Amino acid sequence: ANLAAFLVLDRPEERITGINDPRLRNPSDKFIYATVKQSSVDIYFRRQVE
Amino acid sequence: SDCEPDDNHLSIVTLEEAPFVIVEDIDPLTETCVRNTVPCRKFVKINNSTNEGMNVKKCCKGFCIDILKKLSRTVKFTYDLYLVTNGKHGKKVNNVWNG
Repeated sequence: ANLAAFLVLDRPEERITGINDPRLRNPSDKFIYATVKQSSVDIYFRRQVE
Repeated sequence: SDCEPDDNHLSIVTLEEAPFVIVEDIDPLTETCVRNTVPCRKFVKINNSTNEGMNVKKCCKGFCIDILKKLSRTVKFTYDLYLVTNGKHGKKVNNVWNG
């Protein structure tokens, strides 16, 4: 039963699930993520300045 | 020119020690502040002996800032922010408060 429960418990649903995530809200040094350059994504990020 | 009795100044002092109001300073880029923020002036401590402090403008944003903005857009009062120098909340020592 313990082995079955441990096998069932896997979680790890990519830990992001879209833009709305605490990891993306507060930047983390360990988790590195960014865009390429001053592209439309960069303009959108600057426009939604929060 | 001659005289004008007006009101709605309402100087406000806020504490830079709670998550409801950030301590963000002037950034070198854009308009020296955030696109969604309000000005706030705080006396600085240039030296440990001299109490003189330059009133450098700062960008204050937070829950209290949003509440103040809503109040301003509702009751139409033109506000100006401020920050105290000694203490945050204070206490009644010899009938004198602080903060």
